Amino acid sequence: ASRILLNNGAKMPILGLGTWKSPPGQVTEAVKVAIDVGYRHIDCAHVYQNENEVGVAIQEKLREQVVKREELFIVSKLWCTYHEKGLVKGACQKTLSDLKLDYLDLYLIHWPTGFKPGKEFFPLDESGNVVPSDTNILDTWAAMEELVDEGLVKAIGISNFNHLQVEMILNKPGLKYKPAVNQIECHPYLTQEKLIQYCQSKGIVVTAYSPLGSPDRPWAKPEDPSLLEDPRIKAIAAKHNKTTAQVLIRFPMQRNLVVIPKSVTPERIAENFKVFDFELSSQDMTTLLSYNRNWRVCALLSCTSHKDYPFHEEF
Ligand SMILES: NC(=O)c1ccc[n+]([C@@H]2O[C@H](COP(=O)([O-])OP(=O)(O)OC[C@H]3O[C@@H](n4cnc5c(N)ncnc54)[C@H](OP(=O)(O)O)[C@@H]3O)[C@@H](O)[C@H]2O)c1
Ligand SMILES: O=C(O)CCc1ccc(-c2cccc([N+](=O)[O-])c2)s1
Repeated sequence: ASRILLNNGAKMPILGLGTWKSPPGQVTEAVKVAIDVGYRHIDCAHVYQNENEVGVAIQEKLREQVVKREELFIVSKLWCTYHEKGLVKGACQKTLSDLKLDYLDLYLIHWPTGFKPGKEFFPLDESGNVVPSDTNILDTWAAMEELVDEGLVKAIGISNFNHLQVEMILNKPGLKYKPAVNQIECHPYLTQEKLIQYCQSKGIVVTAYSPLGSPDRPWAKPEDPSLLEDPRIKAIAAKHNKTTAQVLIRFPMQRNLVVIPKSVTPERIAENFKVFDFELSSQDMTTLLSYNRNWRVCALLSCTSHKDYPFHEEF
C-alpha cells in the first residue's frame, strides 16, 4: 500500500521526494521527473530557499495535465524564526505563494526551537550561540491550529520533537488538533526505536528523513560513517539485486514509516521510487536495525543550550 491514513482522514504517500540542498537551478527538473515517474509527495521547507522552483515544477505538470492537485501531497515547514504567534500565518502564506498553491497537505513546525525573528535564518551572537526567541511549543502549536481552521493547511504536525515535547502538545489544555506527523531523522545508524514506538502508540505517523545518511550534508567529515558505502548494507542489496539506496528506502517502509529520500539526479529519482517490487526479509530487517549507533546528520552544536533543544532527552 502506497499511502498511510492520517488522523485528519487524509492519505499520505509513504514515499516522497526530499528537497533540502536541491539547488534552485536543478530542483524544477527534479520535481518534474519525480512526478512523471510516480512521486506524489514532495517535502519542502521555506528555509530550503527553493520553494519557488518547486512550485514552478508543480504548476507546469498541473498545466500539462499529468497530475491533479488532489493527487499531490505537498508538505512544508514553519522555520524557527517565525514561531511567534503573530508571524505564523505570514510564514505559511509566503510558502503558499512561492509554491503557487492555495493549500498545503501538511505543515510542520520544523524544529521545536524558536529563534530570534529577523532576516537571518540562523541568528548567532558574536560567540556563535543561536539567539533564541521567547516562544514556546504550545503557543506555536495554537498558531498552527489556526492555519487548519482557516483552510490554509489540511493537516499540521511537528519535526525533530522528542517524546516529552510531543507529550506537551498532546496534553495541552484546549488542544484542537493532534499532530498528524512527527518527521524525524531515521536510518540504520539512528533507528529511533523508542520514539517510533511512542509516536505510533499515539496515532502519530512518523516520517523518516535523511534515510540515505545525507552524504551531501554541508558539515560532513571524512571520518563519519557512510550508509551508502557500508559494505554490510551493500551485501543485503546485492542479495536482492537492488541498490543500497533502494534497500535504505525500503527499510523504513517496512516499519510503517513514511520516507523522503532526496535527489536531483534524474536516474536516481527514478531508481529510488522502484522500491515497491521487493521485500526485505525478517533477517534483513533485524540486521539493519542492529546497525544503530545513535549517529545524527542533523544536530547543530550551535543550538545545544536552547531551552527547547530536542536531543538532550534519550528520546
Ligand atoms: N525535518 C528536518 O529537519 C529535515 C532535516 C533533514 C532532511 N529533511 C528532509 O529529508 C530529505 C532527505 O534527507 P537528506 O536530503 O538529508 O538526505 P538523503 O535523502 O538521506 O540523502 C540525499 C543524498 O543522497 C544522494 N542520493 C540520492 N539517491 C541516491 C542513490 N540512489 N544513489 C546514491 N546517492 C543518492 C543525493 O544526491 P543527488 O541529489 O546529487 O542525486 C544526496 O546527496 C531532505 O531533502 C528534506 O526534504 C528534513
Ligand atoms: O533544515 C533542514 O531540514 C536540514 C538542515 C538542518 C540541520 C540542523 C538544523 C537545526 C535547526 C534548528 C535547531 C537545531 N538543533 O536544535 O539541532 C538544528 S536545520
